[PDB]
Amino acid sequence: ATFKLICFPWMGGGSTHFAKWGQDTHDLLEVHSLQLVDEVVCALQPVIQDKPFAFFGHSMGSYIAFRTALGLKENNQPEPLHLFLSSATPVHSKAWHRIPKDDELSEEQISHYLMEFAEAKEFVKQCSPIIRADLNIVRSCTSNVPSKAVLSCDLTCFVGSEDIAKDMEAWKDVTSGNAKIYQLPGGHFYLLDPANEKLIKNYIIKCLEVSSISNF
Ligand SMILES: [Cl-]
Repeated sequence: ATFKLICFPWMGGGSTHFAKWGQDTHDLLEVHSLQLVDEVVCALQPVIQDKPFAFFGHSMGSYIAFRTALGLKENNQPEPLHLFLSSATPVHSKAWHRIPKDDELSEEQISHYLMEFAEAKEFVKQCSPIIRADLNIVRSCTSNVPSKAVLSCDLTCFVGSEDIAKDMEAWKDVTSGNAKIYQLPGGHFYLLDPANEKLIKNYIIKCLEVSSISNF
């Protein structure tokens, strides 16, 4: 396989949906499965080798991929060849709102995150601890982020037309590279649509191939 895509899942999907392999031999896809960044950086070493790589993330995974990239540059490692972010409101924007502390959230407020279906009320109690921990990750990946472009890799934002994520156009500030945004038909999970998935996939492959052209 030429490239290696490192995918970061959303809250709920057990890293399954991003089991996108066989295309036919372009991407070796490896998925996350939930200073935590340090634990990821040295864990991507044995699989990155010296081959080129890219990051894709959805909602929660967008913040995680971003900080993982941001944390690779800090260790003087090479950044991802491309950073693909999906359905996430950037930390520095007019629409962003800070995630409250754990001890300031009620189970009811935790239950509203789980919806991102409302029928499930009793189940929320058993999913409560997973959710609160996931929010802890996101609360950290959105805390103390620089106000200066640290990254330099190219960046594409994907977002649904009926999405709850907003103002992704502002993600361009986190890097000095080229920033593109595509608005696709769907909600917060547009990317499940086999049409949108095909669009995203093909766009990822084209991106990495063009960025891999010799510097002549
Ligand atoms: Cl999420």
